[PDB]
Amino acid sequence: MKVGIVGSGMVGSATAYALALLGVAREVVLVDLDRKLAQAHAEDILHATPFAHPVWVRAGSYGDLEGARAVVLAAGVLLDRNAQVFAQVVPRVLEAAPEAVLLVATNPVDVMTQVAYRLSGLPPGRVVGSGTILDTARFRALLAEYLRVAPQSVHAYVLGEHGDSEVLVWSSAQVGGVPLLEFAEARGRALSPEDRARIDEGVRRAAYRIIEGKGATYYGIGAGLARLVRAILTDEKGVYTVSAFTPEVEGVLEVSLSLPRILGAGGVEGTVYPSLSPEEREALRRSAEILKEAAFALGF
Amino acid sequence: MKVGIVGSGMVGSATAYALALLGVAREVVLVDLDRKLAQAHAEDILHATPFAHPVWVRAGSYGDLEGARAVVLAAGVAQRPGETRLQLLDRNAQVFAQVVPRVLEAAPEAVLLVATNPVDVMTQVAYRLSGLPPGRVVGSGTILDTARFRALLAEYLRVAPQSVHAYVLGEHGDSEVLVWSSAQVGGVPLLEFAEARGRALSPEDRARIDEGVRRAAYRIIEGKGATYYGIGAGLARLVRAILTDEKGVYTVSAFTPEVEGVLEVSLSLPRILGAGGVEGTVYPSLSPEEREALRRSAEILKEAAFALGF
Amino acid sequence: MKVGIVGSGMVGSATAYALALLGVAREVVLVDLDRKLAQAHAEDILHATPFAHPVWVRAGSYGDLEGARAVVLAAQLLDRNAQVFAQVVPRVLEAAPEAVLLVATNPVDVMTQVAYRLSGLPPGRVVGSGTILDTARFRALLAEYLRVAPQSVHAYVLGEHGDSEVLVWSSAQVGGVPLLEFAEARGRALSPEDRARIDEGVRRAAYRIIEGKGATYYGIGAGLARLVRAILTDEKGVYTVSAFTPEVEGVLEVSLSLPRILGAGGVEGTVYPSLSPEEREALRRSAEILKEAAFALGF
Amino acid sequence: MKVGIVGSGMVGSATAYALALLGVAREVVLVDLDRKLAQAHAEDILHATPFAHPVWVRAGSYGDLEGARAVVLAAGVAQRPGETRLQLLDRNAQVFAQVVPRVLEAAPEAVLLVATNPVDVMTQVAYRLSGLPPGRVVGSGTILDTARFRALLAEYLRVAPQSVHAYVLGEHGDSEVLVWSSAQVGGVPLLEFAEARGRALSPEDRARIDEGVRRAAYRIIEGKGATYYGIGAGLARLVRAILTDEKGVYTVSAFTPEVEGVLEVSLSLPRILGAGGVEGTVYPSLSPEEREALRRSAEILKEAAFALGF
Ligand SMILES: NC(=O)c1ccc[n+]([C@@H]2O[C@H](COP(=O)([O-])OP(=O)(O)OC[C@H]3O[C@@H](n4cnc5c(N)ncnc54)[C@H](O)[C@@H]3O)[C@@H](O)[C@H]2O)c1
Ligand SMILES: NC(=O)c1ccc[n+]([C@@H]2O[C@H](COP(=O)([O-])OP(=O)(O)OC[C@H]3O[C@@H](n4cnc5c(N)ncnc54)[C@H](O)[C@@H]3O)[C@@H](O)[C@H]2O)c1
Ligand SMILES: NC(=O)c1ccc[n+]([C@@H]2O[C@H](COP(=O)([O-])OP(=O)(O)OC[C@H]3O[C@@H](n4cnc5c(N)ncnc54)[C@H](O)[C@@H]3O)[C@@H](O)[C@H]2O)c1
Ligand SMILES: NC(=O)c1ccc[n+]([C@@H]2O[C@H](COP(=O)([O-])OP(=O)(O)OC[C@H]3O[C@@H](n4cnc5c(N)ncnc54)[C@H](O)[C@@H]3O)[C@@H](O)[C@H]2O)c1
Repeated sequence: MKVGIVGSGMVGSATAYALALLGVAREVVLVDLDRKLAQAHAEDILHATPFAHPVWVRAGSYGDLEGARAVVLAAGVLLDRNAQVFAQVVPRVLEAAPEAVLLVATNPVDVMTQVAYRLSGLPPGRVVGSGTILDTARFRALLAEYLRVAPQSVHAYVLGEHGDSEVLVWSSAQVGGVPLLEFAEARGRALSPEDRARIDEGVRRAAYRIIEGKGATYYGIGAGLARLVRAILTDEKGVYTVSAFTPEVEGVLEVSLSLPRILGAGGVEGTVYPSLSPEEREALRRSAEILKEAAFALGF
Repeated sequence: MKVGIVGSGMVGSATAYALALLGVAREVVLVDLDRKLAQAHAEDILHATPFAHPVWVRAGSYGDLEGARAVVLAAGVAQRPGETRLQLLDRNAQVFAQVVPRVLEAAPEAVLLVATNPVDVMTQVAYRLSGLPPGRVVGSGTILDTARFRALLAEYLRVAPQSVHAYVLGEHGDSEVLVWSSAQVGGVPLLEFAEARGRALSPEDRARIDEGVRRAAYRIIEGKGATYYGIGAGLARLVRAILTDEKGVYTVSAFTPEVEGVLEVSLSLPRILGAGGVEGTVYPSLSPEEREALRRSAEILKEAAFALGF
Repeated sequence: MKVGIVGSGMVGSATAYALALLGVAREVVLVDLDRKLAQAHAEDILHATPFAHPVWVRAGSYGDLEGARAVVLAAQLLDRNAQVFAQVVPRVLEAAPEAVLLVATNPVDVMTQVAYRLSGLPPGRVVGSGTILDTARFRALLAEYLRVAPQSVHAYVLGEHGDSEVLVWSSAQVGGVPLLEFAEARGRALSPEDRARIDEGVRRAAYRIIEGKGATYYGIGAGLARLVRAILTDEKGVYTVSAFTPEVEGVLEVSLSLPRILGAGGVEGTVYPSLSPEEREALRRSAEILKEAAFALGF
Repeated sequence: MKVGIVGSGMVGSATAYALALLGVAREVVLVDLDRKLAQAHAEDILHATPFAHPVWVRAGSYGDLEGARAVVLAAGVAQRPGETRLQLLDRNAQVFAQVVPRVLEAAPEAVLLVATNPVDVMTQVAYRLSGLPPGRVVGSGTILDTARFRALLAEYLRVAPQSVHAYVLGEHGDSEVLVWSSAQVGGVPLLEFAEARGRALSPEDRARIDEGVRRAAYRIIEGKGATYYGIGAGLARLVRAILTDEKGVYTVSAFTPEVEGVLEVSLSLPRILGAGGVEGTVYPSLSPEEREALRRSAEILKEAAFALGF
């Protein structure tokens, strides 16, 4: 299988790097306006492959994306300029890779997924935004540290906007099949309001802290996008909190935000409107209205 | 790191094979009364390794378990058609009276991981005989029933079992407890998720699923004489959790002070697995019906063990 | 993608298990005249999947092999086996015409030739495990002997999977060095007696294992799974496998093992390595035996 | 187990990232003069772990290196566009003067894996300062050049690089030696295989490949400013080799008693990697031309070290 990445900056190349080491696809093609940059990243990642799996890593143009099952959109130059980028990029991608699933990372990722969606003319399940997939992973990693258990055992969700209005879903969170409060107690911890506030801050301000420390985030999302690409290429039928055009959510219509969804060869194949407290559900409504306004004020 | 396997039969060898293919340990030592059989299995599996990971697979004596971080106990008789797991108990208790001493002599720091049926009572047996802290003697328990529950639900709803969160508690046997009350997919109550998904689970459908899990070993035994691929993978995964100090959460068996009022009994509850074996236990909130079934399961295990002075 | 396995015995089930644990294919279909046996293995292996990778394991009929890109064939004995392939091969291909056929049934070289003649496929799309297991054994034994990971031992076996197989000592290397000096100091130089022990270890391996446990399946299971992975990922990796070969040391139209490139098309290329006079004569004799065995049976 | 990385720059962070995605160790500690930098990289990589493997990734002081089984030294300046690796020597020897003793306070039993360029001289600087046995101070050396040679030969032949067994020896830099003479593909001599594949490997083809290999770093730095993905995977693989006691064979750099007549010089040869670091060295099969090139390469490294008194 062949995967494409348009926008070979830090996010795109980190994604290419994860795909290569984890052997997700037999072939990865990086596309970037800066052609020497794509080539440099491609060569560097190609050179990792003898340590891991056979992957034909290379740089190319949209034409080289032919037959790609998935193409990751991580291109950026504001929402004004970014939206103009996607106007250029999307139709060129689909020209070459008609049946590819689009995976959007470019921020603000919710609004950009909707732009990608309006431009593509494909079923909404075919245009997938990374959405809160990274926030969910952050929430899990932070509960993991707090509980000192493997994040792979923590099953917690972040929904709504990949941004400031995102909703941490505490009510239905579970660890190893056990409700979060009661697992925490067994572990010797109380999840006090103070503990919660601290974990909330940890997730909500995560990107800010990393940016101020090293200028950008890319390792986290690189891995999350590689994982979604894998979900798509293997027709995994796995559940992830990703963003996609949603007919309706809490009364808000035709908006893209993250809910738990089933990912497979067709992209999003199912959406779960899950179980939230009144507090969380209202937070999700407020989040959905934030994203709605933002997209309309741009015509998408 | 070295892993020991005692009993190089179907279960033992399938576990060693999973360990090899997954590169879990750098060295796997197979120990069997029948040295030629362990030797043949070790050769056969050694020959897989050039296709996977570097693993020194070999057959050995009990002295060769030395320095093992975990030892899997898979020696002893399996149930034949018509027979329950609890019926193996007298015979396999006698085996463990031979096995456990010899293991702790060669590898006194090893975490014991028990597979031999009936696995909950055998874990208790091993615990009594070993003199070890309860955390260090772990039975596979319902880890396989939980896997079976998730897989049948996965097949039902056509989603990856990885995304299905449901588990089984109590006895690894006829009295096990499917915990429907807290099962979720995508943060949603399982029954709600299924309806939404347009394949709802009626009472009848659940009954069929309960049977799918409950009678899986009997079906498999009748069709091919034994079960071993599923438990082999499950054992390799627990060995991995221990050797990597994973702090993962699994439904496994261990000696438990008190559960629904029944005292000093080994059965499966959600537990945290790491370098020291079981490092913590959760006693989940259950529906009244599940709580009662779990009590019943525990009294059964307690009785069976007591009758032998365990 | 989908892999099919015809013959769900020890070898077929062990292959399916390896495929499942390694997450090689998304769907694995087990087919066997003994319907309950295939079902049983399918359930047993399905239950492993939550520990590893999502894989739809199930038992079925030929119609279920549909869309398979690889199908493993692991179903006077020689006469009865040939006859199995006469029943099985047509049906597999009917249901999965684009499937590469991977043959495990013994004697694997003759059965590969049998499968080839019956299938009417390009020669590259009918591949026998051949000496792939013999090569892994040669490497594993050299690995134990030198105490280095077998992955750093590149040494192979050519010819018949069986008594006439040829260990290619002449070009064996470990870290770009010739085996013999590499050992001579790793501190243990490989006498002619040591090479003889190793030869026996490889050549008699199946005998020792069958005597000890009645059958071999783990080694071949892993090897087949690996070949299935090469095929499905279009790996273009090099393996010593068996396939219909126009000419070898003068012998014509015989199936035996040589170094070959493996990809989506099955055997996509074949290397005819230079060998010592010893090895060359051995390979010829090996080819001669297989040609004769095939001819007698009418293939 | 625990791995330390000193220098949380592009190379150190990409190495940690590879370790986390491949699940090589249970804990990874990033140490850097710029603490906010290590912290940002550590958070960023921790957040990847739910998608892959459990790994406690964190930033820390030298003190937090305690108990590390290996410590990767990736601290110091990298090449500017057009700058050669040897031009970094004096600046990075001074960095190592600070780093090496501070690592060995916290983790005197750690195997050291040196990435900082010029990696051969830096390996020899680490060796002198550490007071460790030669085998325990490992430089990545030509491990990445070997990979480039394999990857470019793989493109040339259209086979998986995993099937190409060709290596690069000597300096990790302009004077490195491509060992064409003994190169094989899947057990077969390279010339023999190239022809079977429809390739005659002309002198032009060899020149092209040599340049592809020799100048890879210059090209990548010009295009994106630095290299880190290739070496990150290479370092992770070496860390894995050490932590698992692999006994794998790799071309890495270590202090070498005598090479082609040149004495007491650190440079890349095929070596066996295990828990002790380098547990064996092979002086390989070379043509007269290759041999002379290795001697010249060793001489450049010898004089560079000696001028600094190392
Ligand atoms: N969780 C998430 O969804 C998440 C997390 C982090 C960053 N992001 C983001 O994703 C994007 C990338 O981040 P980044 O740091 O890599 O930025 P980056 O600038 O480093 O890389 C961006 C690039 O896209 C390339 N590019 C721009 N326009 C292009 C076009 N029209 N065609 C081809 N290529 C084009 C640019 O040349 C450049 O290399 C941003 O929008 C950043 O905010 C998203
Ligand atoms: N879920 C589970 O916990 C689970 C699942 C399947 C099977 N099992 C149990 O596993 C046991 C083994 O099953 P099996 O199929 O592998 O049987 P097996 O007979 O095939 O193999 C068992 C073996 O143990 C060996 N052995 C016996 N006593 C020994 C001793 N003192 N020291 C060394 N080796 C000894 C025997 O020689 C034999 O090879 C049974 O109790 C079976 O019911 C448990
Ligand atoms: N390296 C090698 O190439 C290697 C190594 C080991 C075994 N083998 C060969 O593997 C083989 C199969 O071995 P095994 O151990 O699994 O034996 P096995 O008997 O256990 O299984 C073989 C099976 O084929 C099934 N089968 C037979 N005829 C069938 C038909 N026409 N349609 C579908 N299914 C049918 C049988 O029911 C049975 O289950 C033997 O030929 C064996 O010698 C090869
Ligand atoms: N194959 C190879 O051997 C290879 C390949 C590529 C790069 N490298 C190299 O490795 C080094 C790093 O490259 P880079 O790109 O990461 O550079 P970088 O500048 O991005 O990161 C280097 C860092 O070292 C940290 N550091 C410096 N001195 C320190 C000290 N006393 N203690 C703790 N931390 C300290 C610095 O703060 C900085 O973060 C260079 O020498 C570069 O050439 C080697």
